[PDB]
Amino acid sequence: QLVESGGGLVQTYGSLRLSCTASRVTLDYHDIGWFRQAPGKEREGVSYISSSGGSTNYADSVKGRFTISRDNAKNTVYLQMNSLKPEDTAVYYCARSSAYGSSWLNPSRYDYWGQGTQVTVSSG
Amino acid sequence: MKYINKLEEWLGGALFIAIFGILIAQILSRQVFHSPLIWSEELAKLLFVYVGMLGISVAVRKQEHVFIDFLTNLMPEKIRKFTNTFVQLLVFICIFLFIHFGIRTFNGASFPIDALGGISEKWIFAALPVVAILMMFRFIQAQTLNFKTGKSYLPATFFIISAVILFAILFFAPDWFKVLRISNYIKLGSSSVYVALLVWLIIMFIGVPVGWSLFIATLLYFSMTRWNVVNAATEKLVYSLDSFPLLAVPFYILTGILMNTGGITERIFNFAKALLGHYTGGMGHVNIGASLLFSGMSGSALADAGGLGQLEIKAMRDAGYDDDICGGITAASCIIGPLVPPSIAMIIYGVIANESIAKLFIAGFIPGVLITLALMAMNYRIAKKRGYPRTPKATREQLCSSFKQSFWAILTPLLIIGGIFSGLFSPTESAIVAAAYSVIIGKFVYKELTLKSLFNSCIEAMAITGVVALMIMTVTFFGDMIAREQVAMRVADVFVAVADSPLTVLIMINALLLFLGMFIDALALQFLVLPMLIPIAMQFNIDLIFFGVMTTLNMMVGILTPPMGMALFVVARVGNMSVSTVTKGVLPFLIPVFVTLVLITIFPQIITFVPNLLIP
Repeated sequence: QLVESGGGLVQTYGSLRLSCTASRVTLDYHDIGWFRQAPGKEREGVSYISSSGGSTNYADSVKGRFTISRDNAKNTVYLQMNSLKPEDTAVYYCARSSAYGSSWLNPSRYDYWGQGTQVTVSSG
Repeated sequence: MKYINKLEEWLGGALFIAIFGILIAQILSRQVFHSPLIWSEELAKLLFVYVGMLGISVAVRKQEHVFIDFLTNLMPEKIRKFTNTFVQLLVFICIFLFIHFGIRTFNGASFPIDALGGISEKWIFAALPVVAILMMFRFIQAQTLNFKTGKSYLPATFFIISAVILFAILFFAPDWFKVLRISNYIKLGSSSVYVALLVWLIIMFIGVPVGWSLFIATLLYFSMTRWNVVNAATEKLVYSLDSFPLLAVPFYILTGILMNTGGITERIFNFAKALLGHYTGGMGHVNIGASLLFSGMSGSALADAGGLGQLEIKAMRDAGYDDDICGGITAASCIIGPLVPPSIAMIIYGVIANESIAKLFIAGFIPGVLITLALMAMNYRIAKKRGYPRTPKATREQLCSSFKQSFWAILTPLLIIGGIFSGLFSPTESAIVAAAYSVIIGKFVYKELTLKSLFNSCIEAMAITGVVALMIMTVTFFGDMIAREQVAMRVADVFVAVADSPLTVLIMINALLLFLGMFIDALALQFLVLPMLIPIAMQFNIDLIFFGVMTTLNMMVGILTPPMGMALFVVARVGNMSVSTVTKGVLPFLIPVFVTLVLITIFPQIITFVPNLLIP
């Protein structure tokens, strides 16, 4: 039921953007989140962005060059990704993780998701 | 000796005062020490799980669960005995799929609270099976009293050997459990939804208590699958109890109890007796205007009726006025209760919508104006031809004397709405500071607060939030099938074939909600109708801000509507007189309620204006 925009491939540093587009639904309950998944999996992620404060959380396996932006009033959130290394490659999601205090990633994806999107970069 | 009978509940009380402690320190300390004691704010969330589910064990032990009863009034002595047995047996099936799903949660998880560098997260999930083992013994004990009282066919020993065998078949040969799927016999695909909803509504109207009936509906979808549902909902289930605004619900209920049991209502009444009563129609003016304060004291509609009733009846009686007019005005007094913080049903809608209580309460106060004002106008409209006598004069000496002596209590609503309205405090701490405030003034400015009274009040509050805890949790399992199988698009196809305007759906949905409001009580119906209709409303692009205040306002018409409307019976209970007196007493008061409902129904700009000006 959610809607997304962004993704692509990079010409022979660069950084794609992906975005969650509040299509139709409420999208400012004071959490939102983002994930990517492998062949044979659905338990992998970035961790929280906050509506207030400009607070940003990440897992340490993620620490580094992935980046965060939001506007409440045109309800629009975007992630931007600088690594461009093959381990980045997966199938991708934005998810309305809402009202669950404890976890960076667990199924706390209570109310919704985009059907996932594909992004890809590999050598020459 | 006597404590031995309820030790796990008194453990619940000892947890609960730990909550009250943690957060009174937290909110004042946050400001005054100018950096956050962050551990506290997260520790609170864990502690709430346990007291929440201890509350389920109370509602289990007492058999105080919410249900629909109508068929029991229709049904013969035997057919009852069977259906009672068949239902309660189906609940004995529930708790095993619960414990099985409990263990199949637990070894699947290995995630700590990294917001505090990870201490013992597994402790949340472990709570479910350990307290559910207590629920198992409590539940079998309760049904033994049902059979001793001839309600049912079967002895304890039946269920016990059943428990034994169900564990034993998992312990040694669960392939024979894999035989118990319907999957060898079926072809549903998408039509599984319409089946699951049919059998759901049937077992609900059969009088299966609401939470367990939803658990049966949600497991009955498992029979249709070939797939994942075993993991997916299970982890969601207890971990959804973690959520923060729900912690406000216990403290608001506690605040209602302490404030009412202190006799403070008579002081707010005698303040109004001067301030408004010197205008003719005074009996009505005091009830109607003071109800904004009384609702701020009481936190739920029944607590306004049960608290105020003797005073307002005595005032009308001493005036020599008509008992049906008393019944009418006092029913409308209880309708004011839901408009105003504190309000349980509002907050439950906040949870099930996953929307913030701040942006809802600062909206809810606008219908706070409109209902109270139109009700005040109807009091005048009737009176100026009914021919009641004119009220006494007043002067400042008695009026300000009454004000000083009341004044310490008068802050109570002005604390809870005011802290949110000014934006200095968020919902949870507003409830907790109100609890603190009501106790501390009540200890020293007044004297009836016994050392025991805090725990006595806490056990009621925690017990009632038990009912809530089951109902939230079970509803949020329903939030697997709905989002899984997209009921939204199939119900939309029926409407979407013609559907044009928000007004169309709003009035049609309000009509359904009203119609069920004739026949299923509000404290059940809320949980029945929100879970899927909130999505449908979102599919028609409705603002869930509006839809919360609109549908909770329908519940108020529901509690005001016979045959089901329990508040009508509460008014009869305090009124000592017939429901035929009540019905004509209420009869005109509904008209301004429906007008004010229609006014917001046709013109969203009213509810929009204050929240969107202050908040945007």
